[PDB]
Amino acid sequence: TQNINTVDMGLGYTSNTCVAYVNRVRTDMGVRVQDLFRVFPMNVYRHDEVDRWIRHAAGVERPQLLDTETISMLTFGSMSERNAAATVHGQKAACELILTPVTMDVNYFKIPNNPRGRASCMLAVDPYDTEAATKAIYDHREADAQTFAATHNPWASQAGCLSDVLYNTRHRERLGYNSKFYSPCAQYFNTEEIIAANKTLFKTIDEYLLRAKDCIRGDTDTQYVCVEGTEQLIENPCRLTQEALPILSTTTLALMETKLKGGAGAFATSETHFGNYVVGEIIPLQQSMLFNS
Amino acid sequence: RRGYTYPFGDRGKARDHLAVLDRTEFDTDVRHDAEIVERALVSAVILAKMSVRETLVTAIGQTEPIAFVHLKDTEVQRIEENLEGVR
Amino acid sequence: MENWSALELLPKVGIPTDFLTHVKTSAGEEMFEALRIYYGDDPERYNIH
Amino acid sequence: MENWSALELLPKVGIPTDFLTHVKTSAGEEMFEALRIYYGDDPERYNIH
Amino acid sequence: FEAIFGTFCNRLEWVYFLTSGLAAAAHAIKFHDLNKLTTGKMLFHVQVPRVASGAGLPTSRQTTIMVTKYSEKSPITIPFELSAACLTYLRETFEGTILDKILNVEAMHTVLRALKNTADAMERGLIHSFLQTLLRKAPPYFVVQTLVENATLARQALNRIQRSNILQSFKAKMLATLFLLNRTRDRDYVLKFLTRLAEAATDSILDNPTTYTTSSGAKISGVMVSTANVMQIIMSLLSSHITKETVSAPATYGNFVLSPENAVTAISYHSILADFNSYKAHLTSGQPHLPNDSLSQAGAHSLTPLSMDVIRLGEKTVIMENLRRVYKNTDTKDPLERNVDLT
Amino acid sequence: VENATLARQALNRIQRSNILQSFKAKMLATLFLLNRTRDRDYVLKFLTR
Amino acid sequence: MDARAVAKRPRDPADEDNELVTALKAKREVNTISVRYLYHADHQALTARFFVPEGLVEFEAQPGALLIRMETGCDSPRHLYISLYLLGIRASNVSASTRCLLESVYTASAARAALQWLDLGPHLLHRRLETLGCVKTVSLGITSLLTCVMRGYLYNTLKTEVFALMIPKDMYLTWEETRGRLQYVYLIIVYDYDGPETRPGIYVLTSSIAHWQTLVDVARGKFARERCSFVNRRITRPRQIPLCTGVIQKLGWCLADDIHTSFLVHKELKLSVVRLDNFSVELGDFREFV
Amino acid sequence: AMEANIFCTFDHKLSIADVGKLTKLVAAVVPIPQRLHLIKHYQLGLHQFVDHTRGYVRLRGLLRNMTLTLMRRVEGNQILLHVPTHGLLYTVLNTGPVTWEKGDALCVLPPLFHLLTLGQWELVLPWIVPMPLALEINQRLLIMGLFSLDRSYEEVKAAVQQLQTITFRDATFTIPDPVIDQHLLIDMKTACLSMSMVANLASELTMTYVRKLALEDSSMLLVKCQELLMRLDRVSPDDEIARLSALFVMLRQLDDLIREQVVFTVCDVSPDNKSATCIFKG
Amino acid sequence: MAAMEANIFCTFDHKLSIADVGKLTKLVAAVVPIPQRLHLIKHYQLGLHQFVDHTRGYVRLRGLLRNMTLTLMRRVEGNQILLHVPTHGLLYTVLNTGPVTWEKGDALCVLPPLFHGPLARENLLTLGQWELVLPWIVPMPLALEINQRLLIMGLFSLDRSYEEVKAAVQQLQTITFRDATFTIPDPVIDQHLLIDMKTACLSMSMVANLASELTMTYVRKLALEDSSMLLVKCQELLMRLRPQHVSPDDEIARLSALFVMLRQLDDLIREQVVFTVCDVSPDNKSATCIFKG
Repeated sequence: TQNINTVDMGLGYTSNTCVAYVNRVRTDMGVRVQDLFRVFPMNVYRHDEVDRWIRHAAGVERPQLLDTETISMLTFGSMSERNAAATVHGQKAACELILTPVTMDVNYFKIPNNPRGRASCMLAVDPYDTEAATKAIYDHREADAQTFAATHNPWASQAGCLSDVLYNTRHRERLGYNSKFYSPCAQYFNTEEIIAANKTLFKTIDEYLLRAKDCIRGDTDTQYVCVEGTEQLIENPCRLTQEALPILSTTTLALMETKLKGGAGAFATSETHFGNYVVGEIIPLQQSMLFNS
Repeated sequence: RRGYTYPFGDRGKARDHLAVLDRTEFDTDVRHDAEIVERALVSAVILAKMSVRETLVTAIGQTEPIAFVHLKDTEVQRIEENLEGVR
Repeated sequence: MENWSALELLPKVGIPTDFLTHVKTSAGEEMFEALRIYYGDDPERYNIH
Repeated sequence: MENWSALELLPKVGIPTDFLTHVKTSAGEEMFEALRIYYGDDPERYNIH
Repeated sequence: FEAIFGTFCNRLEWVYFLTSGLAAAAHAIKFHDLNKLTTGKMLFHVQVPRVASGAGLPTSRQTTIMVTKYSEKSPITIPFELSAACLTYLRETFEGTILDKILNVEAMHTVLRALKNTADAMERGLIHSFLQTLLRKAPPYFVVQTLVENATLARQALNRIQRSNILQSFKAKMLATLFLLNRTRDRDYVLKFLTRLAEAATDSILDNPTTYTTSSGAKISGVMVSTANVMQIIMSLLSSHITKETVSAPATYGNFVLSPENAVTAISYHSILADFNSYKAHLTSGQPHLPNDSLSQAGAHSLTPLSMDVIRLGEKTVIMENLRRVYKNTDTKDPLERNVDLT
Repeated sequence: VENATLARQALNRIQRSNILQSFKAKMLATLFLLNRTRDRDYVLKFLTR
Repeated sequence: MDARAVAKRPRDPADEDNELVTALKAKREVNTISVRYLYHADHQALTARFFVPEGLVEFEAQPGALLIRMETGCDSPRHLYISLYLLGIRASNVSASTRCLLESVYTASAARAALQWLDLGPHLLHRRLETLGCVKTVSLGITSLLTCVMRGYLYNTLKTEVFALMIPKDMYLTWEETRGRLQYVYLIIVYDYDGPETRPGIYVLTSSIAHWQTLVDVARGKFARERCSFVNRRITRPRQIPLCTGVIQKLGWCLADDIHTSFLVHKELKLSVVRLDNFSVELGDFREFV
Repeated sequence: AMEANIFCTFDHKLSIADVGKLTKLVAAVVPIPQRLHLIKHYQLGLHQFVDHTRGYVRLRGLLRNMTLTLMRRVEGNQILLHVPTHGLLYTVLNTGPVTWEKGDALCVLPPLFHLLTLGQWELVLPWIVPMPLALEINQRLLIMGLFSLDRSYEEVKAAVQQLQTITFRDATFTIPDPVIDQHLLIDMKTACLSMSMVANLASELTMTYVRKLALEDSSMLLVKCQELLMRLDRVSPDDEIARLSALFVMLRQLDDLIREQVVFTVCDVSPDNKSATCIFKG
Repeated sequence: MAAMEANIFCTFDHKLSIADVGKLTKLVAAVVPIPQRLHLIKHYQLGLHQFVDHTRGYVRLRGLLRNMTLTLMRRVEGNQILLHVPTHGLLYTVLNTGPVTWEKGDALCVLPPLFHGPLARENLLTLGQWELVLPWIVPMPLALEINQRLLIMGLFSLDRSYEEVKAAVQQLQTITFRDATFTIPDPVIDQHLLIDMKTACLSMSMVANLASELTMTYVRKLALEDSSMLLVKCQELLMRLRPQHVSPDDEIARLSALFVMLRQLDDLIREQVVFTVCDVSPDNKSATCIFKG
């Protein structure tokens, strides 16, 4: 045993962590859905026949009548779903919200905007101001400054909404869930500590370094919240800006085809047909990631 | 009560059939008493045939016949004459 | 809180100090752990218990 | 309120000390102002931090 | 028969903390009495410069900030295990026969082999914990990039307009250079980004002028570190700026011994003040400026030359460092190889 | 030579998935190497790899 | 064999050199590890490491508390480590003010999860819990680390601090004003056989009696209301089979001249406690008495 | 500084593979009939005790008073047994059929399910098992011995089928039957006869003795007791002396099953679950 | 205070003869009861001579002897007795004083003496109206027999005459354990015996209630089919004169409580193991022993 201790004798910050070379994507980089039946396992339709019909038609197995001690463990934390039979692609991870079909998609899917509905930047408010921050988050008589409508998804940007009770962890504890499961939407809905993180700028930086990251069990085919020591924390810039990046998305294979054919940096532009549209991939990480070498 | 404290060849399907048997409440109109008493009878006969340790037909689609389990035949013909007389 | 009078009266080491931001900006946003900003001329360092 | 460890580890003068009553009586009747009477021996005095 | 050829035992390659190039960011000081302190504080009395103003302007007041700064401790441990058969063959002979010498020499050599392996593990764990403590106090690129440019505006406490500009440039520089060396292979752009990085972070307060000086009087400003293949990319792309040559390093840890006067304040007032005799001398004399730091004099006095990689950029010669040797055949990850979640 | 640091245990499912992905990436690009490219530095880098 | 070896004085087990020293000096090397006095060599506190979540580590940063483990029937945690202060909710002997206080400190998931696990099966607590001893250290990360002491004293390393076991005042129980010179301390769990209020009575008895028959004989005469309650629930609800009206086990012994009072502080929530300074741990299994 | 090590010699030629088999059983428990100094292998374990017509309980009664030694080292032509003392801590192998955890209390049991073998010798080692499974095995075996006479019926075969298996954490394990060829062994016959005798005398004499005591009833407890006994119930004094002595001798012929002294308590198990560290207890 | 010291120096305050010290040096490695546990005690507390009441209640003395401290005697020199206190599980020898024969592998127990009279001729230190009476160390069968016979005499003395209880006293007091005769010195009815009788009768009613159907009728079933000498010896101590229901999940809890009740019964006569001899001397005067105290 060697007791050591360091004195960080630099007045300013004396060390910088630049990011250099990405080479592998351990996720699938594709499209699946979060298994919400596995997230909340003990929510049964009160009539028996409609529940069996729904669980059979959705392709989801019965909860096997988990006894109350296992239920208390599942509220404490447990891994439920086994890994798949085989996977050439990466680990599955995705999620789902509920959107209004006439939202301002030109301002809300071409630039990085928060999918909660409003500009939820914790840094923009004054420090130690919980009232002004929760008014910026929850009130709808003032507009946010990023998009000057007060709302871009009224099913998602109000307190106690659908995606609040599905994705705010404080509301999720009242329904009971697998805490070992990771949900990538909750980092935009954890207003229990978004309020508690609106500090001064350098305090926000050091609060971003330690304990703002997340832990992911890499080995298992599904994503799991890890424990510290088995795996290091995973650095995340989306926790700082409270944004999310627009990956490209066609609604018709013609647009995917004419994006694939041209090439040479033709990915960041948004091209809009009558009913069909592509949004620009903002950082070309589908253009020259694999072909660089 | 007698099915709670009894050992079976399998516990799960015995518990399932007993769960169908208990909490049995009849409606006030007489039309839907027959199907509820019939599902009670098929659950009771499944407990009967499995508790005496003999096989039941496990073919999907065909239900097991409502019959008496291991009886002396003079009481059986007594049951036939009584049930025909009330027919 | 520490004895800032001990920081004031005792001899120091002359260092060409420089950091990236302004001094008052790093002070009002608490870049460090604990700070102490007397603004005029405090007589408290001339009292020794 | 006072490190009594800092009483044992330092050296000290040897004085013939005479109290009016018995020393435990003047101890337990708090004629003094702060006392740390302990029986036996404590290893509290050694682990200096 | 079968032909058993000569057995192969892997020689444990050795790496020490000072002979590795990572020690340039550190300041190695040995101190035997480390198991009896709580925190190592370090205070600063920073007077600011003011400036005379014109008529009607608000006059700036003569003010001065004071700031403490503490230490962080993280002890490093290793278990190693011994069988009781090794013990009972170590300290005990069995009638002095030839079948006892084999087991006794085997037990002693196994014990000393495990001790050398544990010492090398303790050195590598010191390197690992030092790199962890350095990386925990490391802001990313975009924050210091926005802070080196907009510091000349925000001279008061941070306003809402200034934090709005800082957040906009946060998003701008974050969307600019998340993956730079994967994106572009420009020589001049990568070198300009690296010298902007070198001028971005500020230096420390103290440095021994005799340490980390190369041949021909060149003075090292710092050390950068990366993994193997990105260092290969830098060595293949920035090859016109790598002057592979020797450098000076401290040979041993500098010692730190408390005075006989220091034990008195250690016992009574539960505190330790270094350079105590110089403090009472300069206080009795009245010259209020020490010639050097207390912690700087306690460093090394002997130097060793050793070959390393130094790059010249903006006349800020910095040491490039590869960390393949420290974590080869180990059971932990490199702390430099993280993962990033772009949601 | 690219994924050697991450096998600090016996390699699990997702790591050999990445290995197979890099098999598919490398086998299609580096199959007939002197027939696609004839730059001196690319063949130099390939020979030193 | 010869007379000199049995006529020699016994070899000093500490003043002889260590196994590392007699391995080094026979081959004459040097290493950066200082060796010549190994720590913990003159120790008899038989320690055991333990991993705990954050919800059960409150009231444990101050050393000395009973690390009593439990088991849940669910297969993913096979055991859990309750503190004695966390058992006070299920303790019927704990007063309502003290219970309302210590429920305002264990408001993490693990504590209330254990509370739900305690009162769920068809068993009592004596076949649900299992006693280990006292905790002396804490690493205190998020997942903490505790080092209990099964047998021996409670001391810091290098013997410079004799740690002390505290128990809350609502579980302390002495039975004679004339306390003996040496006294032992036992863990009594009684049961009031009320229907809804089957929450047990927790007691930490400190008596001079070391025998077992003369302890349970004077223990029948101090819980005769609960004994008659056992017979009462036996007669008014027949064809239910309860058992183990009370259970005791030997926890240890103290010196009886230093059992005093103190108060724990944890996030400025004080709590009056009975403190046992020179505690020893000598475990006994859960015996029962009717 | 050698410790107490019983030198256990052998009486048979062994191959190198025999010693390589035996050197896997280092940190295991061994029962020894007498705390001796030099011993053969014929008094080493339980195969000297195993009788054809005597069973589990008579093995257990000859298991309460055995010095539970270990095997510190094995070498040429000898074994070094290591007697443990109460207070120290020793490594014990997980040679039982059921795994352990951290914090359990461990005790000894005969091996119900089935090592060195010779022509007349088979080296057999006792099961080491946590306390709740031990009590479960006792209460399983006594009741399964109690279903001996009425074995002919068709329901009770399914009942003893249910009673035959136990459940621990991931241990769906079953035991052999005490009754062989529809008649009980004399060991379990005595074990069940003692229980039936103490029940049949308690249901007979306690009423008379509690109504004798009821005049000197000085508590609010014995009256509820005799009311309970009265609600259940709906000669020369040398017979009473003989009946009370019969009651206490059938109690005295029962104490091998009524309890189990804790021997080991684990402190930390090895990873991959093959050994543990246990403080020995009396 | 200081802790339990390993050494208790017993000092004889009287003057002494030579022959009394000659008897005293023969009594090394014997057991003594000590109530005080000081360092330099006198001889008054040494031995059981402080406990001889004018009734000499044997159940009272039996209850009081376990409350004292068993201690070994060593270093018999001039007016010094080094009393070695015991520790948990070490190995040091003993020396018996009673005429009770010992074998190997058995346990031992502390007990008040038997057939107390000068016909036995205890040469036990006559001086100053004070005789050092030593506690007997007896094996477990003799101790269990004397405790069960004392409990039989206690339970039998209810609602009976002053001649039939004397007829039971003259019959029961003879013990013939291992070819030697021991009578019971002055057994009296006592309140300690009364409360032990009370606990015994309560436990007897609890086993009378908690016994199930088959658990009582098993001997009646066995008397129809099997016939042995044991069954004819016990069935003529019982009364003279196809399971209807069976539920093993009920009988498991029935016997789980039944073993607890039988433990609560049998703990009143099987007191405490205090010595377990590994091996003896062939002249049966001393023995190497385990677990002092």
